[PDB]
Amino acid sequence: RTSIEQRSNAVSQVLLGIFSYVRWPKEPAVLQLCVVGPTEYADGLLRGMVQANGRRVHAERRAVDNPDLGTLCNVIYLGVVDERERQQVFRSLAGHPVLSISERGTECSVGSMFCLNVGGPRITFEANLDSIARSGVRVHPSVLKLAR
Amino acid sequence: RTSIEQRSNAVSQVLLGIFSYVRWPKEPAVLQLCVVGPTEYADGLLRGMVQANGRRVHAERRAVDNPDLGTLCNVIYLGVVDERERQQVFRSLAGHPVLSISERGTECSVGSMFCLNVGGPRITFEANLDSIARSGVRVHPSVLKLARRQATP
Ligand SMILES: N[C@@H](Cc1c[nH]c2ccccc12)C(=O)O
Repeated sequence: RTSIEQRSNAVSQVLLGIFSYVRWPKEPAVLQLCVVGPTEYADGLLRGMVQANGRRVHAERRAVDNPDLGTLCNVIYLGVVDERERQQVFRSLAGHPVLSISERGTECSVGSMFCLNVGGPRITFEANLDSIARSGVRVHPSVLKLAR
Repeated sequence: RTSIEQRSNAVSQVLLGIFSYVRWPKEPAVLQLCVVGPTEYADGLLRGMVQANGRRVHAERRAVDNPDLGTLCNVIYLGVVDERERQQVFRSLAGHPVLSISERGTECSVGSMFCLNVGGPRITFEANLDSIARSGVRVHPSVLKLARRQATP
């Protein structure tokens, strides 16, 4: 088990944690997670997960230019995208109750609700309060006590 | 348009195709493939592959700044990296017998031997003579029969 695989497992754990503080308007039987864009640490998510409450997280890659990301995804995990592509992605998410998390987040002021920082001894993450308010989903404010 | 799963599966087969025009100075029992940097299309690769002679290809992700890539890897499948990370990777491979293939078709100017173009109806690729010559492996020129017939409607 090398440190990319170990960081990937940790990435899984962190997302599961974050999920426990989010609520969807109409809660689905299976939580759809979409991995979108190039990613380095998503191989654990893609093996599928299960929440403490029993609900299954089904994970799948989807293309950046997939117009239906808003209706196909409950959670999106966003990898490397350029400017045109990210506002392409979020145009598809606008109007829908979707939790968004990006694998890299140097500053996290535009785009995803949450931005991981996977480098370093432990995984940390930042929260985008605007994104969270315009999100469609409900975020228990306790989750901010879990961020940097 | 082609799906992410479809494209992933095809990348597997194009890599198997390329591997068959490549000879290593000391062929290993198990071909070691390393996926480095963020990738969209490597999930097929990472299941492990098998060559037509029955040699297994073992795949795993490694960190961009791992100093021993040239030692740990027979093959590098390279994802999205910045200017400095790319310099790090290809300096790590200098002097070792390593095949390098990029997921995207921009890295053929900067050190990758083959560069995939995953857009379109089929997967095409391009190659760089300079990078190939300094690679330490031997590549048969027929490998372009595979890019040409792929670039064909
Ligand atoms: N090592 C190769 C070098 C080479 C010549 N022409 C090529 C065309 C494509 C790829 C490699 C080559 C050889 O057998 O000579």
